[PDB]
Amino acid sequence: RPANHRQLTFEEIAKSAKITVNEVELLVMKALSVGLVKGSIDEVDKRVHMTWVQPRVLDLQQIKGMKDRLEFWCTDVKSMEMLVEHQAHDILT
Amino acid sequence: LEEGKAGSGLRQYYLSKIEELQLIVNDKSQNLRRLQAQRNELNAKVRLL
Amino acid sequence: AVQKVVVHPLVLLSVVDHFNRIGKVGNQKRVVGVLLGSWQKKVLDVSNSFAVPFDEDDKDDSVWFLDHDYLENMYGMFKKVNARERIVGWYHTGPKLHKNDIAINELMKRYCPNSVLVIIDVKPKDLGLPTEAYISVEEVHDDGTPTSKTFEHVTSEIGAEEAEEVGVEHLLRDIKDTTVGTLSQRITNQVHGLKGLNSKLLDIRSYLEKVATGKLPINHQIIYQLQDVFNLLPDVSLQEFVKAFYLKTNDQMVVVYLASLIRSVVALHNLINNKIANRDAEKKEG
Amino acid sequence: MILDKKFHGILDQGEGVLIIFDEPPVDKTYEAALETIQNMSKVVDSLYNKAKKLT
Amino acid sequence: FLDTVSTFTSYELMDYKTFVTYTVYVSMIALERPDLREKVIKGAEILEVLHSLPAVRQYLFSLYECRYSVFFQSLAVVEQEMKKDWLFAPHYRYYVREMRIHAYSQLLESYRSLTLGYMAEAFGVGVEFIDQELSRFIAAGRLHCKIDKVNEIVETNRPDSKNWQYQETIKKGDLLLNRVQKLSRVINM
Amino acid sequence: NYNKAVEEEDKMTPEQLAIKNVGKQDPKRHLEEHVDVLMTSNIVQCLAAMLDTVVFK
Amino acid sequence: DLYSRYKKLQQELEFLEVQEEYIKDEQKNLKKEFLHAQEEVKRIQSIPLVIGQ
Amino acid sequence: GFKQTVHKLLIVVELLLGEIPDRLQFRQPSLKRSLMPYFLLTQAVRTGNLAKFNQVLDQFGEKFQADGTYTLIIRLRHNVIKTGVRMISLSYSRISLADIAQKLQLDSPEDAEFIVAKAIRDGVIEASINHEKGYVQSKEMIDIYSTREPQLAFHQRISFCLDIHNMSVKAMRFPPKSYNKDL
Amino acid sequence: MSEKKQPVDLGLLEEDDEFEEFPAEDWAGLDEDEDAHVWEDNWDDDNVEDDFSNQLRAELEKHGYKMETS
Repeated sequence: RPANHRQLTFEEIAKSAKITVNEVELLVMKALSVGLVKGSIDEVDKRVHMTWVQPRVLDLQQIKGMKDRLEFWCTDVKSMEMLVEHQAHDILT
Repeated sequence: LEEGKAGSGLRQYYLSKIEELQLIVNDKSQNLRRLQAQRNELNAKVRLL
Repeated sequence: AVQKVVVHPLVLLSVVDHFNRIGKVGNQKRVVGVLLGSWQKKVLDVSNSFAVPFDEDDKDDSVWFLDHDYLENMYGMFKKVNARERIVGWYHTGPKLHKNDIAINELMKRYCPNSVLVIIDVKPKDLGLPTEAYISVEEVHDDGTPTSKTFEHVTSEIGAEEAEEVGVEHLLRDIKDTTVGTLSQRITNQVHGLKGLNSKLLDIRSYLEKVATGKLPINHQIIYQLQDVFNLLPDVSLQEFVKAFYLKTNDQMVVVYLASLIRSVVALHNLINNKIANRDAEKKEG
Repeated sequence: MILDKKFHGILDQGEGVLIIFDEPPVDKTYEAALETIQNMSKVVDSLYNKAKKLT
Repeated sequence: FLDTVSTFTSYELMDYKTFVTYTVYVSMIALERPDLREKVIKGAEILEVLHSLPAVRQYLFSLYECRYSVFFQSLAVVEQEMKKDWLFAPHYRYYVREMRIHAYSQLLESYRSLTLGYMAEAFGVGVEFIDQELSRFIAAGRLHCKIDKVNEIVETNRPDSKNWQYQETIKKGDLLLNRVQKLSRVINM
Repeated sequence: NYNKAVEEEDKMTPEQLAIKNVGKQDPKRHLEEHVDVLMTSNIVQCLAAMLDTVVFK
Repeated sequence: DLYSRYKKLQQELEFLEVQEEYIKDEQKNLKKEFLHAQEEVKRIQSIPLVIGQ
Repeated sequence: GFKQTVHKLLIVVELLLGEIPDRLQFRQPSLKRSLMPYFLLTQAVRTGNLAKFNQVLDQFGEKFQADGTYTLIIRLRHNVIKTGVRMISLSYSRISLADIAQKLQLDSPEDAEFIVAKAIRDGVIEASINHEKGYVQSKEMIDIYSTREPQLAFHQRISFCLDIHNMSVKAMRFPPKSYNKDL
Repeated sequence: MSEKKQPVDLGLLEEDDEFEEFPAEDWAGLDEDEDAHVWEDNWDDDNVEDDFSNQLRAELEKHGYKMETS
């Protein structure tokens, strides 16, 4: 999930790793000890917030989604350029 | 009749109001060209510098 | 080793001379010039350069023609008249990096020290910076491919020290200086979207083309860092930055009070002289 | 000592909650307010010169 | 009254003890804690003249000490002495209210939330009177933000620094806006 | 600080302007410098839309 | 002459109206030249210099 | 001499909202004598005593009630309780059945919450209607927009103030043109 | 127009003809204690003054009796 409330909870980690709730702190502590993730969570109730990570293998749905979000960013920057520059060039030049 | 004095009369009065709009454009050209003479005289003054 | 380089416009105007002394023959190939500079300091500073007759073959790309006697004679006389600058590298005017450039650069890697490579465009239609410093160093690859010459992009800047700024400014008489204020800022704020639009739009099309229609590994490993950094800004909800909008908007309010108050101070002399001058000139005119 | 303003803090009786905060940008509202107060005399004096020359 | 060092017994207008007795009201009420600590508490003049009457020392150390249990018991002498004076009687209504709101702002300054028990025991008065007191001092007094009684506890917020410190100039911005509208009225006429 | 540092003299200007009104003796204009100060102050306004574009897309 | 003053005057309407964008060009360009020459005479003043009395 | 009508009607329509600003910054012996009969009632609005001030109005009321059709004063006679309950909105949250109901000269459970609800349906105040044990509570949050959506709060303030000050900039650009027009 | 002020000034002349110097002197009994005083503060002092004119004017002498009873 790149966007749309990336914030998560320990229920998915404990459910996918069939581990108890007492060992998830040592699990994320080892995850931060390896150095592949820099995630620091300011939570009060148990939550899992993550940061920069590298796939390093492959992702085709992220290639197609990369084209979708990339084309969306490009057409939004183009839309703002035509919008601001449209009347801005006519009134200021 | 009563057109050249009334119809063309109010048309001529509207032409006088058009002369008032050309008096606003006229004196705007006058003061804008006098300020243009001020900036031209100052930039020409530093050109003399 | 080298973090940044400095390229003076004199060598690029010498490329204008490369396009001037052609003679209308119909070749206009990638004429290679002998780049000169100061390799002593960590930063690279190009002062001037010269050229050498360079001709390739139509079909075979591996054909390249250089000269050692002309290089040692032009460099010997140039060192005799100015010994503060020595050989550093070369540069070609071709827009595309050919395979033969490893053999062309290899000669100045053997005889001369590590040469920097600069790719420019034959037509000044590219809005981006025409100069790209490509260092000729061999790098170890993680995939296991054999070690080969790699051209890493080194940042470059176009600056003049003492006189070329004056000569360019006198020859142009059209360009403007920094001139902080309305025009120099709003022009950048208008055309900047096209300055990024032509680059990104010009790159991601051939990029997306080489995604599906690509082979001969293009270093797909760096694409993971590409999309990674692109996904390092996952559409922040702006919840925490609201107070920052209150700070920047409060500074906006400060500019509002400064503009209204200061302009209200400027209205003094105008809204006084308009009366005291008109009524006195009118009452004293006749 | 909070009434003496020796440090940042505030007491409480019902809940006993302690809160510590500060306001660094003090030099903005002072200079702005002084510019407003000083410009009031400018506009008022302008209305005195124009009110004198007109009526 | 800062030049009280050079003052002396002047039988022409007012005695020295009457001058101190008259300036102790404007100094005791018209000044805050830093102004008193800087002017009078640091000065030795009130330290010399406090030995004449022991009441003034009680009205200074009790007010500066924030002890309302004795200040309200002894405030009746300030009430009766405040009136029946030549020049000081017609202003007796302003000193009372101004001193009460000044003390309420003094105690309420360093206190964010306040229960009715510690307040009633501190002031030594019933809650039925402070109810209408603060009720009248929210709109009439205009000292702090709105007060709530959902838990029967005096709880204020006072966001008067961060945003209101910048919003103190909007009044001069609106009055200056009407003044430059008058400047627009001067145009052509 | 420069704006107020000139306004402290602009408080004294309406006295001379309220006394003589004839001739100019001070070579300082007190106007174009403040115009330039406003031009330097408009960078916040011109770049606020830039931050709006960077935050938007 | 009476009715000809309208259409004859329209030529003066166009001749005076055409000066608007012209004085716009002059007032927008001559101040750019004013800051050009202003910065040109400003950059003449250099820091390295001799101090007299 | 003429502003006593726009000022008189001004304060007459201002006391309807519960907050009546009197004559503070203007010193002239015309609005004083004009306001002398109206001063007792315009001061009696805030305290809001129904039975006494109802007789006080018609007691000495000659000119302000002889002005015609007694429309806004016959609306004020029942607006006293609305400005008073608006002062209650400026007062504490909890509403008692004896203390504040007896204080407001209205001692009954139905019309208390009924008329207070008639003050809630206006929209000028903020309250939280909750019924747990029979008492009517209210949150009465009158906290200003400080650190509560400020950009949307004073956004229109910045736009409008820059529009008025900017047309004032036009009002300091055009008169110089009307100055240099003749020379 | 400035010509409509005449009947309003006539109404002011009628108000002045109702009582001849009666409100000037009777109100001057308080104005002699209000003269030269800032009238901005007289709105609050007159607000609480007229508010307490009916009952509990001083009330400070009664707190000493209200301490033990409340």
